[PDB]
Amino acid sequence: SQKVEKTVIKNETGTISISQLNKNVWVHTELGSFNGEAVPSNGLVLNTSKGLVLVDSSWDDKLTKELIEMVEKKFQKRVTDVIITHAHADRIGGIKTLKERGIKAHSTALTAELAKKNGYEEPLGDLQTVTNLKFGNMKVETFYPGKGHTEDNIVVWLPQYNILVGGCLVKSTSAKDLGNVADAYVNEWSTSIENVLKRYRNINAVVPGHGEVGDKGLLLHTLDLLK
Ligand SMILES: O=C(O)[C@H](S)c1ccccc1
Ligand SMILES: [Zn+2]
Ligand SMILES: [Zn+2]
Repeated sequence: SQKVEKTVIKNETGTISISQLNKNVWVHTELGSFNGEAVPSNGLVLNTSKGLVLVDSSWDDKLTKELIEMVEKKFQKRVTDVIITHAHADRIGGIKTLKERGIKAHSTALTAELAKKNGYEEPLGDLQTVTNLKFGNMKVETFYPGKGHTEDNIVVWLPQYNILVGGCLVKSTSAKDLGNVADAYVNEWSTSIENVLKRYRNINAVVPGHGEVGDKGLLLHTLDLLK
């Protein structure tokens, strides 16, 4: 097959799916059981000319298995990069699968310090506050605003489309609050957002951690959730 005007991929179950956001920017969101309920995990996929990329794996290796099988079907390519913001089941849940297909779960040395603490396989663990990533024909750059959703949480930036993917740190507008903050820093969160929205004052789209894509407003709204 070829030459088609279709978008937004979905699995037989529907638990996982994607959506065309930009020329080479997509937003994938999966679902993973938790506390006897369902909890969607927002994400993002890059369509480079040297292998797709994931801004975050699935909840579990068995869950991400169906996630990668999707991107590697319409993008006539394969995933060989996995950016991890923080150490969580919704970040490195598929760390096992990433090391089975030759994929690399990029992440900061800290993001791994918590991974092994949970039982994961620990990501690459070789990053810093900021890292200008470049895959084939794409431009990306990490950033560490501060402590918010996790002790090792960071936001993703794209110096070309102005698309920021804060994640769990940048809550959506529809959201009402932050929620469980057992392993989070509500006192530092306000400081983190103030660093993200400041680092870039020309964002075109913002993708939260649990909800839907929006805009730079998400950052401003997040503060309201703390205050
Ligand atoms: O609440 C969050 O942002 C993280 S990703 C989480 C952890 C456990 C269950 C649901 C969500
Ligand atoms: Zn998380
Ligand atoms: Zn999340």
